[PDB]
Amino acid sequence: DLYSRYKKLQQELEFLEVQEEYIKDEQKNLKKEFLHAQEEVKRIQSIPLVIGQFL
Amino acid sequence: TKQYEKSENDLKALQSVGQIVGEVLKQLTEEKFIVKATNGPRYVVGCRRQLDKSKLKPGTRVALDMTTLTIMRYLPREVDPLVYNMSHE
Repeated sequence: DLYSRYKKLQQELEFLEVQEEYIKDEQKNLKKEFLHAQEEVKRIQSIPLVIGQFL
Repeated sequence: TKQYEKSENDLKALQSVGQIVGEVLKQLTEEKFIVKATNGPRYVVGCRRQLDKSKLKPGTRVALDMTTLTIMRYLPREVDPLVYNMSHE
């Protein structure tokens, strides 16, 4: 039992470890996608842009 | 027969739409120049690639594109009434 559950406690540990490297690479790619989204909002919009009278 | 086709080829240049008159007001950057339509909306557009802003200057009568509204061509001086007040003899 003791050695049994001892061999049962590294399963979720290694599963959380592969989740670490996963979510790291996940938020690494999604970060570059957010940098791409930053290129969108900075490209948005014009050039040419009509200036107007603010109140 | 050939001169008629020349007037046809003349008309082959006329489908291109005429630009909009403009007065360059001032400038901001090389892609942004304060300009206003004769009806009052103010814009900032990019120029064409032949010009230098020494050929424009602020407070200059100019023309803009019909879509991009880009600065393309221009004339410094125009008006209706002037010469037509001259002709009384």
